[PDB]
Amino acid sequence: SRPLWLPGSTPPAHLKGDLPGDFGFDPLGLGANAESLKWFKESELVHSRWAMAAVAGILVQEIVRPDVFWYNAGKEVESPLGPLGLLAVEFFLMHWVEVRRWQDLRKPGSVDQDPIFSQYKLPPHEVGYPGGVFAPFIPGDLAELKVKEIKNGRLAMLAFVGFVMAAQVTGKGPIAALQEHLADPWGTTIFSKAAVVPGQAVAPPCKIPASVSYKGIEIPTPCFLQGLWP
Amino acid sequence: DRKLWAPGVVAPEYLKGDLAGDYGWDPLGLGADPTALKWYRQSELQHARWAMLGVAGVLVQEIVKPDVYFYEAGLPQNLPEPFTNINMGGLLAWEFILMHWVEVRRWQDYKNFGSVNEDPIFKGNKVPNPEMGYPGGIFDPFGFSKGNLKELQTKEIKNGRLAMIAYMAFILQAQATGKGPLAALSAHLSNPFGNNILKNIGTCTVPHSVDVQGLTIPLTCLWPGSQ
Amino acid sequence: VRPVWFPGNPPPAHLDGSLAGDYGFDPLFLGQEPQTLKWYVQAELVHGRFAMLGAAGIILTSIGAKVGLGFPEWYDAGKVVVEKNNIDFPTLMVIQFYLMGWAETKRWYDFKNPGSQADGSFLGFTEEFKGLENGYPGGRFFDPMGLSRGDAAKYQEYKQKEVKNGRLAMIACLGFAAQYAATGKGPLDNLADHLADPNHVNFATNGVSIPIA
Ligand code: CLA
Ligand code: CLA
Ligand code: CLA
Ligand SMILES: CC(/C=C/C=C(C)/C=C/[C@@]12O[C@]1(C)C[C@@H](O)CC2(C)C)=C\C=C\C=C(C)\C=C\C=C(C)\C=C\[C@@]12O[C@]1(C)C[C@@H](O)CC2(C)C
Ligand SMILES: CC(/C=C/C=C(C)/C=C/[C@@]12O[C@]1(C)C[C@@H](O)CC2(C)C)=C\C=C\C=C(C)\C=C\C=C(C)\C=C\[C@@]12O[C@]1(C)C[C@@H](O)CC2(C)C
Repeated sequence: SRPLWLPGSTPPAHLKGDLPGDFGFDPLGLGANAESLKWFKESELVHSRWAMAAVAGILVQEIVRPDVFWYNAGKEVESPLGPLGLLAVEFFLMHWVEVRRWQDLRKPGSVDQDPIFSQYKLPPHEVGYPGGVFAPFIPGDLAELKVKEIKNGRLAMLAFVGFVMAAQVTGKGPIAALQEHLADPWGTTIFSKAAVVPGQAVAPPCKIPASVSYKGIEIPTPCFLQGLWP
Repeated sequence: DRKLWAPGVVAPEYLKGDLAGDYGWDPLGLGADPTALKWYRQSELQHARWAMLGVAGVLVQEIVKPDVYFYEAGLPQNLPEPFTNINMGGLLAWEFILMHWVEVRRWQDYKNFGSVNEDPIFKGNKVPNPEMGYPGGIFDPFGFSKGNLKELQTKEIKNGRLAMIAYMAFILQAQATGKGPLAALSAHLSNPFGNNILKNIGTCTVPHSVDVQGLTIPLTCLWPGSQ
Repeated sequence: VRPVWFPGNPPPAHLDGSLAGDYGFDPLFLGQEPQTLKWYVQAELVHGRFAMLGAAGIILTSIGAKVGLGFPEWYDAGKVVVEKNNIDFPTLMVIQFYLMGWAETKRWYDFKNPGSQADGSFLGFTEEFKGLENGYPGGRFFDPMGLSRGDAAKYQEYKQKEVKNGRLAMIACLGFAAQYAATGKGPLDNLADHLADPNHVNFATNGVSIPIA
């Protein structure tokens, strides 16, 4: 039937294949509950879209501005709009849009009306896929496009995790670390930096310092779960 | 199941000659439940085939280059000329990925027999399965199958048991004496009354550890005596 | 017919195969009475959950103190925390007592009357504190992923896994205490000392564990 993550596996009973991207991977049974599955579905959608934009941004950044480091690109911008005014505008606008999305989650058909201008509203849609002003120019079918979206999004989530850990253990960017891997495949993999043996543990050092100043304070910038590193 | 492993014994109820090389031995009663019997037969086949490859590699490497100790051949300073002093981490990574794939596919053959018989990229060519553990097809390209299948299976598994015994013999002879298999045979034919398992048990030529590119592998023996 | 701690020995009558981690281990018949057995079920579960957290924390801080990161060991972390940060230990202790007293009194009076704590008395929260079983509260708060909901067999499996890892973590924490009492160093210090020389470095070669020699 449908392509599963394990070709010979029987999928969990709650995973019947109705969702976009239901490749039968719920070994812990987190989506066994019908009500929490919807929240986890929306969470996957927004994690997917955030990670896709994030990976595209890091890639484009390391293309067109390679002198800056994306792990360091918070303290190497120095906008004139202040470090606090940035946080203020983003906090308020994101609180707005995210509470609107949350009210879409709680009450599905509730928040479609443009509050300021009374004549625009979104059509009745699904939970997680607004459409309307969000979605002009759909190039093809909707279910296949949702499948493609969630697949590229899962790949982008794993890609951002790889970005983070490779920026931590190497201190280089994604494309820079890729050029390092292509410059020495057998000698720059995580297997070639680390090894734990019953008697010896070799964890790679992270090139990210423990703290960065950023204007008179000490921002703690720790490597993710060092110590648990191999 | 005819001509059992011993004259005065009886075959177990779960071994009736249905599988190849069944002499009805099972003195520890491990193949009593059939799923465990399937798993143990698969692991038998794996241990057998890998041990046949093992003795083949040791013997062939010892005949074509006796100057390389097979016990220390895994070290990068003893690797051949294109791979000498290679980074063992990337090698382990290559092996890890390439074997995780095929062994997970084999495990899925065990769990769902007849589900991973298909090439998951080029969706036209499948491998048949007479039984589990004997794929055939691209794994049997010379076409020795579609004949006396049970007979070849008995030959395979018997040479495989023998190869298991023989490779652990190689390992023990290498740990006790410090020489290869045919090296040990020539050394026994050099002195068959003073150079044997007598006065070699109690000595382990294996060091307590090695340094392979910075690590420290514990490097044990199969028995104590003389470090 | 079912796995029992001491094979051949039949399980007692009060230990049917209904509770998670039931192996018939009650040689003292402590949970003979059903109400006492419910109390002891909740006790085992709370002990095991606290011990799972404690063992994970000890293991993690010992991992960080072994690899060279700035971590105190579990036998020194309290002093380090209240001294590095300007923390008053009595203040922190009574804060913890207030919070845990609220939580554990809620849990207590849901043991004594199971339907309670869900009347909207607390802050209007009704179904977050209703309680599914004895020792398994569930709800939107103690179970946000809803793993007790959905599949029931998976929930029984998770109950078995929970109580089993909990007993293992309790034994592990008792082992941490005994190893600090014996070897005076951290748990993974002991682990590395064992992995270095498994022979000649173990509890038989302390001097305190076996006092004969
Ligand atoms: C997850 C999203 C994300 C985040 C948090 C960042 C964060 C950052 N980026 Mg990256 N970037 C991203 C995505 C992201 N980027 C993508 C998708 C692209 C490709 C277009 C880029 C391309 C890019 C370049 C080429 C550069 C950065 C730079 C920067 C830094 C400064 C940003 C700045 O000055 O903008 C200032 C603010 C603006 C330009 C206004 C935003 C533009 C309008 C208003 C559109 C916003 C609304 C729009 C509809 C999008 C909403 C959807 C959203 C979910 C994606 C900062 C670390 C710069 C850097 O490294 O610093 C020196 C830099 O040179 N980014
Ligand atoms: C690990 C290798 C391995 C495995 C998994 C099996 C598995 C099996 N064998 Mg085979 N066998 C082997 C090696 C192996 N054999 C070798 C080396 C010999 C030659 C001595 C034989 C000779 C043999 C005969 C003659 C017969 C079997 C049969 C069987 C089946 C039933 C027995 C059973 O349930 O035990 C399952 C076995 C295990 C779970 C492995 C136990 C391993 C223990 C723990 C350690 C071994 C002890 C010791 C270290 C060995 C000394 C090594 C020596 C070189 C120094 C089962 C499929 C019977 C059959 O065909 O029924 C279908 C049968 O009649 N075996
Ligand atoms: C969770 C299990 C666990 C594990 C994995 C370890 C692992 C280790 N311990 Mg620790 N230890 C444990 C539990 C554990 N211990 C407990 C429960 C105690 C208290 C009795 C100790 C007391 C202890 C001491 C005093 C020492 C070690 C040492 C060691 C190391 C060497 C092993 C050794 O000397 O034998 C110790 C092995 C055991 C004590 C047996 C394992 C625990 C058993 C299986 C639990 C029994 C519970 C039982 C099921 C129920 C009892 C009821 C019954 C009486 C009716 C090694 C890292 C030594 C060390 O530091 O090495 C350098 C050392 O000196 N351990
Ligand atoms: C897989 C295997 C060996 C594989 C070896 C390989 C790949 C070797 C590779 C190399 O060497 C080369 C090529 C060259 C070197 O430079 C590099 C290395 C890498 C070192 C051995 C298994 C060896 C396996 C052995 C010896 C197993 C023996 C099992 C027995 C006897 C089981 C017996 C019973 O289970 C039954 C059957 C019934 C029960 O009721 C009773 C009992 C008795 C329990
Ligand atoms: C061993 C144990 C209980 C063992 C009970 C047994 C065998 C009971 C056996 C029986 O009753 C039965 C079953 C049935 C009866 O018929 C027979 C007997 C035989 C009577 C409980 C441990 C229970 C252990 C627990 C709860 C441990 C919790 C640990 C925590 C919270 C640790 C916290 C910290 O270590 C960190 C994380 C960091 C540090 O810096 C700070 C601190 C605070 C030190």
